Order: sequence, then structure tokens, then C-alpha cells
Amino acid sequence: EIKYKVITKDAFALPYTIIKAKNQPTKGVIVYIHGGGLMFGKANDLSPQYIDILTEHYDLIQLSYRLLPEVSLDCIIEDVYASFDAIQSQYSNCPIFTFGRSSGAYLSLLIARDRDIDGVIDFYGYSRINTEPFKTTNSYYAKIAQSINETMIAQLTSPTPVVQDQIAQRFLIYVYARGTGKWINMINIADYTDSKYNIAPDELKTLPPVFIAHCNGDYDVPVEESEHIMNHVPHSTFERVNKNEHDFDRRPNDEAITIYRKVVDFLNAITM
Repeated sequence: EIKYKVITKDAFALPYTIIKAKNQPTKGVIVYIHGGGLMFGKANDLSPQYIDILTEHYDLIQLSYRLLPEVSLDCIIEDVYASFDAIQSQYSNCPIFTFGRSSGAYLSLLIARDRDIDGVIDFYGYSRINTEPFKTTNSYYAKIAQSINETMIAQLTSPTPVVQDQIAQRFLIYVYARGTGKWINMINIADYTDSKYNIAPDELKTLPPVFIAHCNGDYDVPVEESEHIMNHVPHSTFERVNKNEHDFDRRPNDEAITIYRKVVDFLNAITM
């Protein structure tokens, strides 16, 4: 693991790590964007086992961005693109991919629209925020959301922006947000319906190939968000996992490993 940083316009350090391809030279660079509903998480949240599969022949770069609610989604997008551009310049003549999980896959798809890359790996993400499941109360999160209060939640935030959880239970900010339907409010942008944040059909149509893995019974991001992408993009591969889970790869079970190996196959076809 090798550490770098990108210095933002506002003089904030965004760390990123590069893990090098095991068998050299690299076939490509995979820019990894972690999940956490834009509100919690950390860049180094991938199991070692997944990293070993991905980095056999690819470099894996784990990027960071400032989290909600201490910054807005406009700031997140700015951090992601500043980190992406710093990484892309370092791989000038080389295939490059975005790989996100959950909200990281959303960020990975924005990069795919606004930069020129060779493919996207979308694990249980989405291409838009202007959708009813994100606007309204989420059933799965509602009970826990109702068992905390706003002071409880405000004290899980940081007095200044962070790129990873500063307290173990920061994730309750996200449970609260989904469970009360305030997640769009906490994104804190002027107009969440704007095409900046919602990839248009004509834009989806021009995306590079997309690998999608999504559980049909996902309680956090409906599987329809993946079906929506498949309604427009020209090249897709879809693993539609028959589970009532969101992060089906939380543990490196055999089914999860198989999907990761399929990811590499998808990359190999592209870089051949």
C-alpha cells in the first residue's frame, strides 16, 4: 500500500492509496469509491480477498472524499473529480475504470459521464438521486431512526469535515436520514432534480460498459435503480443476486468471490 494526497482548491488534503498489480505490468487502473450513503465509511473497506482478485493484473486506487453532512454533495463531487483527475494523470496511457459500492457506484457513474474511462463496476448503486425511495421514508431504517433523536445524531457529526468515520457509530446519521426521509435534505444542494446529479437517458446511452451486481431484495437501494441503467446503456453485464441483502459481499463468501472473478473477466475482455 502506497499513500498519496490530492490538495483541494480549498487546501484540504484528500488521501488516496494505490495497491500495485501483483504481476507486472498493469493491465489497467481501477479507481475504487467506497460506499456509506455519502455519510459514513472509509476508503479501505474492501476485504483483502477482493483486493487480491482485483490486483492480480490491475492497480487498485482507493480514493477519499469529504462526507455529508459537514460538506454538501457539490463538495463531494468536487473532491471525487479532483482525486480522479490526479489519479488519471498518473495513468496517462493506461486503461482506467471506476468501481463503486452503493453510493460509491453513483459517484463512479458520474465520473463515467464526465470523464473518459474504459468501464464501470457498479455494486448496488444508482445513477440518480431524484427517485421516490430516496425522497421518502425507508421502511427498513424507520424503527432505529425513531429510537434516536436529533441531538443524539448531531453529536455523531464532526465540527469540521472528515473523509472517514471519526466515531464508530457515525453510520446512525445515515440510518436516521433514510428512516426519516431526510437524506435529500442532508445532501444540501440547491436542486437535487438537476441533471448534474441525475444521469440523463442520452448520457446513459453513451456510457462505457457497466458491470452491475445487485440483490433483487435490496432494502437500501431498490434493484430498479440497476434495471434503470440497463434500460439505456449499450453494454452491460448483470448479476441479479437472489437475496434480501444490500451489501451481499460484506463477507468473502464463495458467491461473492465468484462475482469478483466475473468483474476481472469483464475487465480482461475490455483490456485484451
